[PDB]
Amino acid sequence: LISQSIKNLKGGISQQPDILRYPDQGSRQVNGWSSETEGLQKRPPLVF
Amino acid sequence: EDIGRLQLRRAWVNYENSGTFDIYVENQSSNWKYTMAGARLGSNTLRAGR
Repeated sequence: LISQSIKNLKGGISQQPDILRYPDQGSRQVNGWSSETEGLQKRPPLVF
Repeated sequence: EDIGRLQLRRAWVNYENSGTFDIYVENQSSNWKYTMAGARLGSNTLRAGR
């Protein structure tokens, strides 16, 4: 029984197929803000 | 590596020629304080005034 942790989430799309791609790379990501210390965040809003 | 539960026990701090820091160990609800003073009994450093 194995396990592993993906430490960061930076980041973004990787349209390369999933047996090739790195960890930290999601398959889609909308309105995300992969910062340095904090990972995924919402992008800050549009004031008017 | 954060996979299994690391049951922690008795961390230790070594120190050069000074002292009297305390130490505050703070769990969720415990709050133990490990106060410390200068030298051990019978040491040549521990004096009745120095």
